[PDB]
Amino acid sequence: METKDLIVIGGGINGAGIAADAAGRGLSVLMLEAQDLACATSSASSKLIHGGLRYLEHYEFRLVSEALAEREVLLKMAPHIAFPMRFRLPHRPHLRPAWMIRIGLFMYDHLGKRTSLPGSTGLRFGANSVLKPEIKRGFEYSDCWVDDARLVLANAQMVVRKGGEVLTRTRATSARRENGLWIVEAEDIDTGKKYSWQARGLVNATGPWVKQFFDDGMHLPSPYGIRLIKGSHIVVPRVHTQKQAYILQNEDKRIVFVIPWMDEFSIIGTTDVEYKGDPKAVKIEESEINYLLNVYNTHFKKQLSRDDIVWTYSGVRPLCDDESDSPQAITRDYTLDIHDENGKAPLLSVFGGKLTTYRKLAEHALEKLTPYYQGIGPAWTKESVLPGGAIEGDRDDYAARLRRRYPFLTESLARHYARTYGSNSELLLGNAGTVSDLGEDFGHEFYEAELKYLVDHEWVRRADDALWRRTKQGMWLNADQQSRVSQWLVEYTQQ
Ligand SMILES: Cc1cc2nc3c(=O)[nH]c(=O)nc-3n(C[C@H](O)[C@H](O)[C@H](O)COP(=O)(O)OP(=O)(O)OC[C@H]3O[C@@H](n4cnc5c(N)ncnc54)[C@H](O)[C@@H]3O)c2cc1C
Ligand SMILES: CCCCCCCCO[C@@H]1O[C@H](CO)[C@@H](O)[C@@H](O)[C@@H]1O
Ligand SMILES: CCCCCCCCO[C@@H]1O[C@H](CO)[C@@H](O)[C@@H](O)[C@H]1O
Ligand SMILES: CCCCCCCCO[C@@H]1O[C@H](CO)[C@@H](O)[C@H](O)[C@H]1O
Ligand SMILES: O=S(=O)(O)CCCNC(CO)(CO)CO
Repeated sequence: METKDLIVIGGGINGAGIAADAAGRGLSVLMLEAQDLACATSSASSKLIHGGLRYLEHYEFRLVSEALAEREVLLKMAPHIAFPMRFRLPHRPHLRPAWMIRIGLFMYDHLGKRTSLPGSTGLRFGANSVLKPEIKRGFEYSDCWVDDARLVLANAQMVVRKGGEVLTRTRATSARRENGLWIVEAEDIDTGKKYSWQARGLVNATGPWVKQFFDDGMHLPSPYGIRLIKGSHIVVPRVHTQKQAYILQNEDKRIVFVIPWMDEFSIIGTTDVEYKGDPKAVKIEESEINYLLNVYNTHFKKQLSRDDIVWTYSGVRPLCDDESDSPQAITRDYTLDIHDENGKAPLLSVFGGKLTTYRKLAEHALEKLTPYYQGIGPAWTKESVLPGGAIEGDRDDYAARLRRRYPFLTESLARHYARTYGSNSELLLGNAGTVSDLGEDFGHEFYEAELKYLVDHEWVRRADDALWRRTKQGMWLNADQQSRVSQWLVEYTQQ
Protein backbone atom coordinates (compact mmCIF):
# COMPACT_ATOMS: atom_id res chain seq x y z
CA MET A 1 0.00 0.00 0.00
CA GLU A 2 2.85 2.33 -1.00
CA THR A 3 0.14 4.61 -2.34
CA LYS A 4 -0.24 7.93 -0.54
CA ASP A 5 -3.72 9.44 -0.30
CA LEU A 6 -2.47 12.89 -1.21
CA ILE A 7 0.81 14.35 -2.46
CA VAL A 8 1.45 18.08 -2.10
CA ILE A 9 4.03 19.74 -4.32
CA GLY A 10 5.28 22.97 -2.78
CA GLY A 11 6.69 23.70 0.66
CA GLY A 12 5.55 27.28 1.07
CA ILE A 13 2.69 28.45 3.29
CA ASN A 14 -0.12 27.24 1.00
CA GLY A 15 1.31 23.79 0.42
CA ALA A 16 2.18 23.37 4.11
CA GLY A 17 -1.25 24.46 5.28
CA ILE A 18 -3.01 22.14 2.86
CA ALA A 19 -0.80 19.20 3.84
CA ALA A 20 -1.26 19.80 7.58
CA ASP A 21 -5.03 20.09 7.24
CA ALA A 22 -5.14 16.93 5.10
CA ALA A 23 -3.00 14.91 7.51
CA GLY A 24 -5.28 16.06 10.31
CA ARG A 25 -8.26 14.66 8.44
CA GLY A 26 -6.75 11.18 8.35
CA LEU A 27 -5.19 11.19 4.88
CA SER A 28 -1.75 9.69 4.32
CA VAL A 29 0.06 12.83 3.19
CA LEU A 30 3.42 13.60 1.60
CA MET A 31 4.69 17.15 0.97
CA LEU A 32 7.50 17.89 -1.49
CA GLU A 33 9.76 20.96 -1.33
CA ALA A 34 12.41 21.50 -4.02
CA GLN A 35 14.78 23.44 -1.77
CA ASP A 36 13.91 24.65 1.74
CA LEU A 37 10.61 25.36 3.49
CA ALA A 38 9.44 28.91 2.66
CA CYS A 39 12.56 29.48 0.54
CA ALA A 40 10.55 31.52 -1.96
CA THR A 41 7.56 33.85 -1.68
CA SER A 42 6.54 32.76 1.81
CA SER A 43 9.71 34.22 3.34
CA ALA A 44 9.61 37.40 1.24
CA SER A 45 6.43 39.02 2.59
CA SER A 46 5.82 42.18 4.59
CA LYS A 47 5.13 39.73 7.43
CA LEU A 48 1.68 41.10 8.21
CA ILE A 49 -1.54 39.34 9.07
CA HIS A 50 -3.79 42.08 7.75
CA GLY A 51 -7.26 42.43 6.31
CA GLY A 52 -5.92 44.39 3.36
CA LEU A 53 -7.03 47.96 4.01
CA ARG A 54 -6.06 49.16 0.52
CA TYR A 55 -8.15 46.48 -1.20
CA LEU A 56 -11.32 48.23 -0.01
CA GLU A 57 -10.97 50.93 -2.67
CA HIS A 58 -11.14 48.07 -5.17
CA TYR A 59 -14.18 46.55 -3.44
CA GLU A 60 -12.46 43.24 -2.62
CA PHE A 61 -14.91 42.62 0.23
CA ARG A 62 -14.76 38.81 0.24
CA LEU A 63 -11.00 38.80 0.69
CA VAL A 64 -10.90 41.65 3.22
CA SER A 65 -13.66 40.14 5.37
CA GLU A 66 -12.10 36.67 5.39
CA ALA A 67 -8.64 38.10 6.05
CA LEU A 68 -9.84 40.28 8.93
CA ALA A 69 -11.55 37.41 10.77
CA GLU A 70 -8.58 35.08 10.29
CA ARG A 71 -6.30 37.46 12.20
CA GLU A 72 -7.57 36.45 15.64
CA VAL A 73 -7.71 32.81 14.60
CA LEU A 74 -4.02 32.82 13.61
CA LEU A 75 -3.17 34.84 16.74
CA LYS A 76 -4.45 31.97 18.93
CA MET A 77 -2.94 29.28 16.70
CA ALA A 78 0.60 30.68 16.84
CA PRO A 79 0.94 33.17 19.73
CA HIS A 80 4.70 32.54 19.86
CA ILE A 81 5.33 34.07 16.41
CA ALA A 82 2.27 36.26 15.80
CA PHE A 83 1.02 39.27 17.75
CA PRO A 84 -1.14 42.44 17.61
CA MET A 85 0.31 45.61 16.10
CA ARG A 86 -1.02 49.16 15.72
CA PHE A 87 -0.64 51.06 12.42
CA ARG A 88 -0.54 54.84 12.01
CA LEU A 89 -1.86 56.36 8.78
CA PRO A 90 -0.71 59.97 8.16
CA HIS A 91 -3.48 62.05 6.59
CA ARG A 92 -2.75 63.30 3.06
CA PRO A 93 -5.95 65.15 2.05
CA HIS A 94 -4.86 65.80 -1.55
CA LEU A 95 -4.75 62.01 -1.94
CA ARG A 96 -7.72 60.77 0.07
CA PRO A 97 -10.36 62.86 1.88
CA ALA A 98 -10.88 62.35 5.61
CA TRP A 99 -14.45 61.12 5.14
CA MET A 100 -13.18 58.42 2.81
CA ILE A 101 -10.61 57.18 5.34
CA ARG A 102 -13.21 56.96 8.12
CA ILE A 103 -15.59 54.84 6.04
CA GLY A 104 -12.76 52.42 5.32
CA LEU A 105 -11.71 52.16 8.96
CA PHE A 106 -15.33 51.50 9.91
CA MET A 107 -15.49 48.52 7.57
CA TYR A 108 -12.04 47.43 8.70
CA ASP A 109 -13.43 47.35 12.25
CA HIS A 110 -16.75 45.63 11.52
CA LEU A 111 -16.32 43.84 8.19
CA GLY A 112 -14.96 40.92 10.21
CA LYS A 113 -15.42 39.46 13.70
CA ARG A 114 -13.10 41.30 16.10
CA THR A 115 -13.05 39.90 19.64
CA SER A 116 -9.74 41.26 20.95
CA LEU A 117 -8.08 43.65 18.50
CA PRO A 118 -8.74 47.29 19.54
CA GLY A 119 -10.68 49.69 17.34
CA SER A 120 -9.51 52.50 15.08
CA THR A 121 -8.90 56.07 16.23
CA GLY A 122 -7.87 59.53 15.11
CA LEU A 123 -4.44 61.06 15.70
CA ARG A 124 -2.88 64.49 16.04
CA PHE A 125 0.80 65.02 15.20
CA GLY A 126 2.70 67.83 16.86
CA ALA A 127 6.00 69.65 16.43
CA ASN A 128 7.73 66.90 18.42
CA SER A 129 6.56 63.93 16.33
CA VAL A 130 8.68 61.78 14.02
CA LEU A 131 6.74 63.03 10.99
CA LYS A 132 7.41 66.35 9.24
CA PRO A 133 5.67 69.47 10.65
CA GLU A 134 3.28 69.92 7.70
CA ILE A 135 1.69 66.55 8.51
CA LYS A 136 -0.61 67.23 11.47
CA ARG A 137 -3.36 64.61 11.39
CA GLY A 138 -3.65 60.84 11.10
CA PHE A 139 -5.44 57.62 12.11
CA GLU A 140 -4.44 54.41 13.92
CA TYR A 141 -5.86 50.89 13.59
CA SER A 142 -5.14 47.23 14.36
CA ASP A 143 -3.63 44.32 12.43
CA CYS A 144 -0.98 41.70 13.15
CA TRP A 145 2.65 40.77 12.56
CA VAL A 146 3.82 37.20 11.98
CA ASP A 147 7.15 35.42 11.44
CA ASP A 148 6.17 34.25 7.94
CA ALA A 149 8.93 31.68 7.42
CA ARG A 150 8.26 30.20 10.86
CA LEU A 151 4.50 30.00 10.27
CA VAL A 152 5.42 27.71 7.37
CA LEU A 153 7.69 25.57 9.57
CA ALA A 154 4.96 25.23 12.22
CA ASN A 155 2.60 23.77 9.64
CA ALA A 156 5.26 21.38 8.35
CA GLN A 157 5.72 20.12 11.91
CA MET A 158 1.96 19.69 12.21
CA VAL A 159 2.06 17.49 9.10
CA VAL A 160 4.56 15.18 10.83
CA ARG A 161 2.72 15.46 14.15
CA LYS A 162 -0.15 13.74 12.36
CA GLY A 163 1.71 10.91 10.64
CA GLY A 164 2.40 12.97 7.53
CA GLU A 165 5.67 13.00 5.60
CA VAL A 166 7.72 16.05 4.59
CA LEU A 167 10.73 15.98 2.27
CA THR A 168 12.88 18.99 1.40
CA ARG A 169 15.60 19.47 -1.22
CA THR A 170 13.41 17.13 -3.28
CA ARG A 171 12.14 18.56 -6.56
CA ALA A 172 9.12 16.98 -8.25
CA THR A 173 10.03 16.52 -11.92
CA SER A 174 6.83 15.00 -13.27
CA ALA A 175 3.34 13.83 -12.47
CA ARG A 176 0.88 11.98 -14.68
CA ARG A 177 -2.32 9.98 -14.35
CA GLU A 178 -2.06 6.22 -14.80
CA ASN A 179 -4.67 3.53 -14.15
CA GLY A 180 -6.64 5.87 -11.89
CA LEU A 181 -3.57 6.90 -9.88
CA TRP A 182 -1.02 9.70 -9.86
CA ILE A 183 2.59 8.71 -10.51
CA VAL A 184 4.82 11.40 -9.03
CA GLU A 185 8.52 11.48 -9.77
CA ALA A 186 11.03 13.57 -7.83
CA GLU A 187 14.77 13.82 -7.31
CA ASP A 188 17.03 14.97 -4.51
CA ILE A 189 18.58 18.19 -5.80
CA ASP A 190 21.86 17.28 -4.10
CA THR A 191 22.41 13.52 -4.46
CA GLY A 192 20.31 13.00 -7.58
CA LYS A 193 18.50 10.19 -5.79
CA LYS A 194 15.26 9.59 -7.65
CA TYR A 195 11.87 8.80 -6.16
CA SER A 196 8.62 7.47 -7.58
CA TRP A 197 5.33 7.51 -5.69
CA GLN A 198 1.71 6.63 -6.35
CA ALA A 199 -1.05 8.91 -5.11
CA ARG A 200 -4.83 9.10 -5.12
CA GLY A 201 -4.72 12.89 -5.29
CA LEU A 202 -2.35 15.69 -6.27
CA VAL A 203 -2.06 19.33 -5.22
CA ASN A 204 -0.08 21.87 -7.23
CA ALA A 205 0.80 24.54 -4.65
CA THR A 206 4.07 25.72 -6.19
CA GLY A 207 3.24 29.43 -6.06
CA PRO A 208 5.21 31.37 -8.75
CA TRP A 209 5.83 28.04 -10.49
CA VAL A 210 2.17 26.91 -10.60
CA LYS A 211 1.75 27.29 -14.38
CA GLN A 212 5.34 26.26 -15.04
CA PHE A 213 4.67 22.89 -13.39
CA PHE A 214 1.55 22.44 -15.53
CA ASP A 215 3.61 22.97 -18.69
CA ASP A 216 6.87 21.16 -17.83
CA GLY A 217 5.83 18.78 -15.06
CA MET A 218 2.46 17.45 -16.22
CA HIS A 219 2.10 18.65 -19.82
CA LEU A 220 -1.47 19.68 -18.97
CA PRO A 221 -3.13 23.05 -19.69
CA SER A 222 -3.15 25.41 -16.71
CA PRO A 223 -6.66 26.65 -15.84
CA TYR A 224 -5.31 30.13 -15.11
CA GLY A 225 -2.50 32.45 -16.03
CA ILE A 226 -0.21 33.92 -13.41
CA ARG A 227 1.02 37.49 -13.05
CA LEU A 228 4.40 37.67 -11.33
CA ILE A 229 4.44 40.94 -9.42
CA LYS A 230 7.76 41.58 -7.69
CA GLY A 231 7.88 43.40 -4.37
CA SER A 232 10.99 44.42 -2.43
CA HIS A 233 11.81 45.63 1.09
CA ILE A 234 14.76 47.47 2.63
CA VAL A 235 15.98 47.18 6.22
CA VAL A 236 17.58 49.96 8.26
CA PRO A 237 18.48 50.59 11.91
CA ARG A 238 15.14 51.46 13.53
CA VAL A 239 14.05 54.93 12.40
CA HIS A 240 12.45 55.72 15.76
CA THR A 241 11.71 54.19 19.18
CA GLN A 242 7.93 53.93 18.70
CA LYS A 243 6.32 50.50 18.82
CA GLN A 244 3.74 51.21 16.13
CA ALA A 245 4.05 50.88 12.39
CA TYR A 246 3.18 53.57 9.88
CA ILE A 247 1.27 53.10 6.64
CA LEU A 248 2.15 55.83 4.15
CA GLN A 249 0.04 57.06 1.23
CA ASN A 250 2.25 57.58 -1.83
CA GLU A 251 1.48 59.86 -4.80
CA ASP A 252 0.76 56.86 -7.05
CA LYS A 253 -2.08 55.75 -4.74
CA ARG A 254 -0.11 52.84 -3.29
CA ILE A 255 0.65 52.57 0.41
CA VAL A 256 4.06 51.77 1.92
CA PHE A 257 4.82 50.32 5.35
CA VAL A 258 7.47 51.26 7.93
CA ILE A 259 7.46 48.37 10.42
CA PRO A 260 9.38 47.89 13.72
CA TRP A 261 11.49 44.73 13.38
CA MET A 262 13.20 42.69 16.10
CA ASP A 263 13.47 45.77 18.34
CA GLU A 264 16.54 47.05 16.44
CA PHE A 265 15.41 47.58 12.85
CA SER A 266 12.64 49.01 10.72
CA ILE A 267 11.34 47.23 7.64
CA ILE A 268 10.31 49.47 4.79
CA GLY A 269 8.19 48.01 1.96
CA THR A 270 6.81 47.22 -0.49
CA THR A 271 6.57 47.73 -4.39
CA ASP A 272 4.59 46.36 -7.52
CA VAL A 273 6.89 45.63 -10.46
CA GLU A 274 5.71 43.38 -13.30
CA TYR A 275 8.26 40.56 -13.37
CA LYS A 276 9.26 37.93 -15.93
CA GLY A 277 11.79 35.16 -15.43
CA ASP A 278 13.13 32.85 -12.73
CA PRO A 279 11.42 33.56 -9.36
CA LYS A 280 14.67 32.47 -7.70
CA ALA A 281 16.74 35.25 -9.27
CA VAL A 282 14.48 38.09 -8.10
CA LYS A 283 16.26 40.99 -6.40
CA ILE A 284 15.68 44.66 -5.61
CA GLU A 285 16.54 47.24 -8.28
CA GLU A 286 17.79 50.83 -7.95
CA SER A 287 14.42 52.47 -8.71
CA GLU A 288 12.76 50.37 -6.03
CA ILE A 289 15.24 51.69 -3.47
CA ASN A 290 14.67 55.27 -4.67
CA TYR A 291 10.90 54.76 -4.54
CA LEU A 292 10.82 53.30 -0.84
CA LEU A 293 13.32 55.95 0.42
CA ASN A 294 11.38 58.78 -1.19
CA VAL A 295 8.01 57.96 0.36
CA TYR A 296 9.73 57.57 3.73
CA ASN A 297 11.80 60.75 3.39
CA THR A 298 8.78 62.81 2.35
CA HIS A 299 6.95 61.77 5.54
CA PHE A 300 9.58 61.62 8.32
CA LYS A 301 11.98 64.25 9.70
CA LYS A 302 14.91 61.90 10.22
CA GLN A 303 16.18 61.47 6.67
CA LEU A 304 17.50 58.13 5.38
CA SER A 305 20.07 57.59 2.66
CA ARG A 306 21.06 54.56 0.59
CA ASP A 307 24.01 54.12 2.99
CA ASP A 308 21.71 53.39 5.96
CA ILE A 309 20.36 50.23 4.35
CA VAL A 310 21.62 47.10 6.13
CA TRP A 311 19.66 44.48 4.19
CA THR A 312 17.11 44.03 1.42
CA TYR A 313 14.89 41.21 0.25
CA SER A 314 12.56 40.61 -2.65
CA GLY A 315 10.02 38.09 -3.88
CA VAL A 316 7.34 37.72 -6.55
CA ARG A 317 3.62 37.54 -5.84
CA PRO A 318 2.03 34.77 -7.89
CA LEU A 319 -1.26 36.59 -8.50
CA CYS A 320 -4.10 34.96 -10.41
CA ASP A 321 -4.04 36.91 -13.68
CA ASP A 322 -7.30 38.87 -13.81
CA GLU A 323 -5.82 40.86 -16.70
CA SER A 324 -5.66 44.07 -14.65
CA ASP A 325 -3.54 46.64 -16.46
CA SER A 326 -2.10 47.91 -13.15
CA PRO A 327 0.07 45.59 -11.00
CA GLN A 328 -1.16 47.33 -7.84
CA ALA A 329 -4.75 46.82 -9.02
CA ILE A 330 -4.48 43.06 -9.64
CA THR A 331 -6.56 41.06 -7.15
CA ARG A 332 -4.89 39.47 -4.12
CA ASP A 333 -7.67 36.93 -3.62
CA TYR A 334 -6.83 33.29 -4.35
CA THR A 335 -8.43 30.83 -6.76
CA LEU A 336 -8.52 27.04 -6.39
CA ASP A 337 -9.15 24.67 -9.28
CA ILE A 338 -9.91 20.96 -8.99
CA HIS A 339 -10.15 18.53 -11.89
CA ASP A 340 -10.34 14.73 -12.12
CA GLU A 341 -10.10 12.08 -14.83
CA ASN A 342 -12.98 9.59 -14.95
CA GLY A 343 -13.93 10.52 -11.39
CA LYS A 344 -10.48 9.71 -10.00
CA ALA A 345 -6.98 11.15 -9.51
CA PRO A 346 -8.09 14.71 -8.72
CA LEU A 347 -5.72 17.63 -9.24
CA LEU A 348 -6.12 20.71 -7.08
CA SER A 349 -4.07 23.72 -8.17
CA VAL A 350 -3.53 26.96 -6.25
CA PHE A 351 -3.41 30.45 -7.73
CA GLY A 352 -2.60 33.39 -5.48
CA GLY A 353 -3.31 33.27 -1.76
CA LYS A 354 -1.83 35.60 0.90
CA LEU A 355 -0.16 34.21 4.02
CA THR A 356 -3.06 35.77 5.95
CA THR A 357 -5.69 33.60 4.23
CA TYR A 358 -3.72 30.32 4.06
CA ARG A 359 -5.73 28.39 6.68
CA LYS A 360 -9.05 29.22 5.01
CA LEU A 361 -7.56 28.42 1.61
CA ALA A 362 -6.35 25.06 2.94
CA GLU A 363 -9.78 24.32 4.40
CA HIS A 364 -11.55 25.11 1.11
CA ALA A 365 -9.02 22.87 -0.65
CA LEU A 366 -9.80 19.80 1.45
CA GLU A 367 -13.45 20.69 0.93
CA LYS A 368 -13.05 20.20 -2.83
CA LEU A 369 -11.00 17.04 -2.26
CA THR A 370 -13.47 15.50 0.22
CA PRO A 371 -15.65 13.72 -2.37
CA TYR A 372 -12.57 11.66 -3.30
CA TYR A 373 -11.70 10.30 0.14
CA GLN A 374 -13.12 7.47 2.28
CA GLY A 375 -14.33 8.55 5.68
CA ILE A 376 -12.09 11.61 5.53
CA GLY A 377 -12.40 13.62 8.73
CA PRO A 378 -14.04 17.08 8.81
CA ALA A 379 -12.46 20.51 9.27
CA TRP A 380 -10.49 21.04 12.48
CA THR A 381 -7.64 23.58 12.13
CA LYS A 382 -9.74 26.49 13.41
CA GLU A 383 -9.60 25.25 17.01
CA SER A 384 -6.06 23.85 16.80
CA VAL A 385 -2.74 25.12 18.12
CA LEU A 386 0.30 24.82 15.86
CA PRO A 387 3.49 23.22 17.22
CA GLY A 388 5.32 25.70 19.44
CA GLY A 389 2.14 27.60 20.23
CA ALA A 390 1.28 25.88 23.53
CA ILE A 391 2.38 28.79 25.73
CA GLU A 392 0.52 31.09 28.13
CA GLY A 393 1.50 34.62 27.13
CA ASP A 394 4.53 35.07 24.80
CA ARG A 395 6.38 37.79 26.68
CA ASP A 396 3.45 38.17 29.06
CA ASP A 397 4.40 34.78 30.44
CA TYR A 398 6.60 32.45 28.40
CA ALA A 399 9.84 34.44 28.16
CA ALA A 400 9.65 35.20 31.89
CA ARG A 401 8.56 31.64 32.73
CA LEU A 402 11.42 30.25 30.63
CA ARG A 403 14.14 32.14 32.52
CA ARG A 404 12.40 31.10 35.73
CA ARG A 405 12.58 27.43 34.74
CA TYR A 406 15.98 27.73 33.03
CA PRO A 407 17.73 30.40 35.20
CA PHE A 408 21.01 30.16 33.26
CA LEU A 409 19.15 31.80 30.36
CA THR A 410 20.05 35.45 29.80
CA GLU A 411 17.05 37.73 29.22
CA SER A 412 17.86 38.17 25.53
CA LEU A 413 18.26 34.43 24.83
CA ALA A 414 15.07 33.65 26.73
CA ARG A 415 13.26 36.23 24.59
CA HIS A 416 14.63 34.67 21.40
CA TYR A 417 13.62 31.09 22.24
CA ALA A 418 10.19 32.26 23.39
CA ARG A 419 9.57 34.30 20.25
CA THR A 420 11.06 31.67 17.95
CA TYR A 421 10.44 28.17 19.30
CA GLY A 422 7.71 28.81 21.84
CA SER A 423 6.66 25.59 23.59
CA ASN A 424 9.31 23.66 21.60
CA SER A 425 12.02 25.40 23.66
CA GLU A 426 12.14 22.61 26.25
CA LEU A 427 12.89 20.17 23.44
CA LEU A 428 15.76 22.37 22.26
CA LEU A 429 17.17 22.86 25.76
CA GLY A 430 16.92 19.13 26.50
CA ASN A 431 18.97 18.37 29.61
CA ALA A 432 20.94 21.64 29.55
CA GLY A 433 21.58 23.09 33.00
CA THR A 434 24.20 25.74 32.26
CA VAL A 435 25.32 28.00 29.41
CA SER A 436 28.22 25.63 28.76
CA ASP A 437 25.78 22.77 28.08
CA LEU A 438 24.52 24.70 25.06
CA GLY A 439 27.77 24.00 23.23
CA GLU A 440 29.69 26.09 20.72
CA ASP A 441 28.77 29.75 20.52
CA PHE A 442 28.49 30.77 16.85
CA GLY A 443 27.75 34.37 17.77
CA HIS A 444 24.92 36.60 19.03
CA GLU A 445 23.96 33.83 21.48
CA PHE A 446 23.25 31.40 18.65
CA TYR A 447 24.45 28.14 20.19
CA GLU A 448 25.16 24.66 18.89
CA ALA A 449 22.17 23.43 20.92
CA GLU A 450 19.90 25.60 18.77
CA LEU A 451 21.49 24.62 15.45
CA LYS A 452 21.44 20.94 16.39
CA TYR A 453 17.77 21.35 17.23
CA LEU A 454 17.07 23.02 13.89
CA VAL A 455 18.63 20.14 11.98
CA ASP A 456 16.83 17.50 14.06
CA HIS A 457 13.42 19.14 14.20
CA GLU A 458 13.19 21.90 11.60
CA TRP A 459 14.65 20.38 8.41
CA VAL A 460 17.65 22.72 8.38
CA ARG A 461 20.23 21.56 5.81
CA ARG A 462 22.08 24.75 4.87
CA ALA A 463 23.25 27.82 6.80
CA ASP A 464 20.72 30.10 5.10
CA ASP A 465 17.87 27.84 6.21
CA ALA A 466 18.99 28.36 9.81
CA LEU A 467 20.09 32.00 9.67
CA TRP A 468 17.53 33.56 7.32
CA ARG A 469 14.41 31.43 7.50
CA ARG A 470 14.09 29.53 10.79
CA THR A 471 15.70 32.60 12.40
CA LYS A 472 17.05 35.99 11.36
CA GLN A 473 20.40 35.55 13.10
CA GLY A 474 21.87 36.26 9.69
CA MET A 475 21.33 39.93 10.52
CA TRP A 476 24.05 39.77 13.19
CA LEU A 477 26.56 37.07 12.21
CA ASN A 478 29.53 38.27 10.16
CA ALA A 479 30.87 36.43 7.10
CA ASP A 480 33.27 34.17 9.02
CA GLN A 481 30.66 33.25 11.63
CA GLN A 482 28.18 32.24 8.94
CA SER A 483 30.94 30.26 7.26
CA ARG A 484 31.48 28.43 10.56
CA VAL A 485 27.77 27.66 10.82
CA SER A 486 27.89 26.05 7.36
CA GLN A 487 31.01 24.09 8.30
CA TRP A 488 29.30 22.71 11.41
CA LEU A 489 26.27 21.63 9.36
CA VAL A 490 28.53 19.71 7.00
CA GLU A 491 30.19 17.87 9.89
CA TYR A 492 26.83 17.20 11.55
CA THR A 493 24.95 16.15 8.41
CA GLN A 494 27.97 14.03 7.49
CA GLN A 495 28.07 11.42 10.27
C1 LIG B 1 6.32 41.60 -1.53
C2 LIG B 1 5.42 40.64 -0.89
C3 LIG B 1 4.82 41.04 0.28
C4 LIG B 1 3.85 40.25 0.84
N1 LIG B 1 3.28 40.63 2.05
C5 LIG B 1 2.31 39.86 2.68
C6 LIG B 1 1.78 40.24 3.93
O1 LIG B 1 2.46 40.96 4.75
N2 LIG B 1 0.80 39.40 4.46
C7 LIG B 1 0.34 38.25 3.81
O2 LIG B 1 -0.58 37.61 4.32
N3 LIG B 1 0.85 37.90 2.56
C8 LIG B 1 1.87 38.70 2.02
N4 LIG B 1 2.43 38.32 0.80
C9 LIG B 1 1.74 37.20 0.01
C10 LIG B 1 2.29 35.87 0.54
O3 LIG B 1 3.67 36.03 0.89
C11 LIG B 1 2.16 34.79 -0.56
O4 LIG B 1 0.84 34.85 -1.07
C12 LIG B 1 2.41 33.36 -0.04
O5 LIG B 1 3.70 33.26 0.51
C13 LIG B 1 2.38 32.35 -1.23
O6 LIG B 1 2.72 31.09 -0.69
P1 LIG B 1 2.86 29.79 -1.65
O7 LIG B 1 2.97 28.59 -0.76
O8 LIG B 1 1.64 29.77 -2.45
O9 LIG B 1 4.16 30.02 -2.59
P2 LIG B 1 5.70 29.94 -2.18
O10 LIG B 1 5.95 30.46 -0.78
O11 LIG B 1 6.41 30.63 -3.29
O12 LIG B 1 5.96 28.38 -2.08
C14 LIG B 1 6.02 27.62 -3.28
C15 LIG B 1 7.04 26.52 -3.09
O13 LIG B 1 6.96 25.54 -4.11
C16 LIG B 1 8.26 25.00 -4.27
N5 LIG B 1 8.31 24.29 -5.56
C17 LIG B 1 8.25 24.86 -6.83
N6 LIG B 1 8.32 23.88 -7.72
C18 LIG B 1 8.50 22.71 -7.09
C19 LIG B 1 8.66 21.39 -7.51
N7 LIG B 1 8.67 21.07 -8.80
N8 LIG B 1 8.82 20.38 -6.58
C20 LIG B 1 8.81 20.61 -5.20
N9 LIG B 1 8.65 21.92 -4.78
C21 LIG B 1 8.49 22.95 -5.71
C22 LIG B 1 9.23 26.19 -4.08
O14 LIG B 1 10.56 25.79 -3.77
C23 LIG B 1 8.51 27.02 -2.99
O15 LIG B 1 8.89 26.84 -1.61
C24 LIG B 1 3.44 39.07 0.22
C25 LIG B 1 4.06 38.66 -0.97
C26 LIG B 1 5.06 39.46 -1.49
C27 LIG B 1 6.06 38.75 -2.35
C1 LIG C 1 -6.93 72.83 8.20
C2 LIG C 1 -7.26 73.53 9.51
C3 LIG C 1 -8.35 72.85 10.35
C4 LIG C 1 -7.80 71.66 11.11
C5 LIG C 1 -8.16 70.32 10.52
C6 LIG C 1 -6.92 69.44 10.38
C7 LIG C 1 -6.28 69.54 9.00
C8 LIG C 1 -6.48 68.29 8.14
O1 LIG C 1 -7.84 68.13 7.78
C9 LIG C 1 -7.96 67.72 6.43
O2 LIG C 1 -7.88 68.87 5.60
C10 LIG C 1 -8.09 68.58 4.24
C11 LIG C 1 -7.70 69.71 3.30
O3 LIG C 1 -6.36 70.17 3.54
C12 LIG C 1 -9.51 68.11 4.00
O4 LIG C 1 -9.65 67.88 2.59
C13 LIG C 1 -9.85 66.91 4.89
O5 LIG C 1 -9.94 65.60 4.34
C14 LIG C 1 -9.27 66.95 6.29
O6 LIG C 1 -10.37 66.73 7.16
C1 LIG D 1 -20.79 55.47 9.55
C2 LIG D 1 -19.29 55.68 9.58
C3 LIG D 1 -18.84 56.94 8.85
C4 LIG D 1 -18.39 58.07 9.78
C5 LIG D 1 -18.43 59.45 9.13
C6 LIG D 1 -17.08 59.97 8.68
C7 LIG D 1 -16.99 61.49 8.49
C8 LIG D 1 -15.57 62.05 8.48
O1 LIG D 1 -15.66 63.41 8.03
C9 LIG D 1 -14.49 64.22 8.04
O2 LIG D 1 -13.91 64.56 9.30
C10 LIG D 1 -12.71 65.29 9.27
C11 LIG D 1 -12.37 65.99 10.57
O3 LIG D 1 -13.45 66.49 11.38
C12 LIG D 1 -13.21 66.36 8.62
O4 LIG D 1 -12.20 67.53 8.78
C13 LIG D 1 -14.09 66.69 7.84
O5 LIG D 1 -14.06 67.77 6.90
C14 LIG D 1 -14.79 65.49 7.27
O6 LIG D 1 -14.34 65.32 5.95
C1 LIG E 1 -18.95 55.77 -1.98
C2 LIG E 1 -17.45 55.56 -2.02
C3 LIG E 1 -16.98 54.76 -0.82
C4 LIG E 1 -15.62 54.11 -1.09
C5 LIG E 1 -14.91 53.77 0.21
C6 LIG E 1 -13.66 52.93 -0.06
C7 LIG E 1 -12.90 52.67 1.24
C8 LIG E 1 -11.56 53.39 1.24
O1 LIG E 1 -10.53 52.49 1.63
C9 LIG E 1 -9.26 53.14 1.72
O2 LIG E 1 -8.29 52.39 0.99
C10 LIG E 1 -7.03 53.05 0.95
C11 LIG E 1 -6.08 52.28 0.04
O3 LIG E 1 -6.83 51.65 -1.00
C12 LIG E 1 -6.46 53.14 2.37
O4 LIG E 1 -5.23 53.86 2.34
C13 LIG E 1 -7.44 53.84 3.30
O5 LIG E 1 -6.99 53.71 4.65
C14 LIG E 1 -8.84 53.24 3.18
O6 LIG E 1 -9.77 54.06 3.89
O1 LIG F 1 9.59 18.14 15.44
S1 LIG F 1 8.79 17.38 14.54
O2 LIG F 1 8.36 16.05 14.86
O3 LIG F 1 7.53 18.18 14.29
C1 LIG F 1 9.55 17.36 12.90
C2 LIG F 1 10.87 16.60 13.00
C3 LIG F 1 11.55 16.57 11.64
N1 LIG F 1 12.84 15.87 11.82
C4 LIG F 1 13.61 15.80 10.54
C5 LIG F 1 14.95 15.10 10.86
O4 LIG F 1 15.77 15.00 9.69
C6 LIG F 1 13.86 17.22 9.98
O5 LIG F 1 14.50 18.05 10.96
C7 LIG F 1 12.88 14.96 9.46
O6 LIG F 1 12.63 13.63 9.95
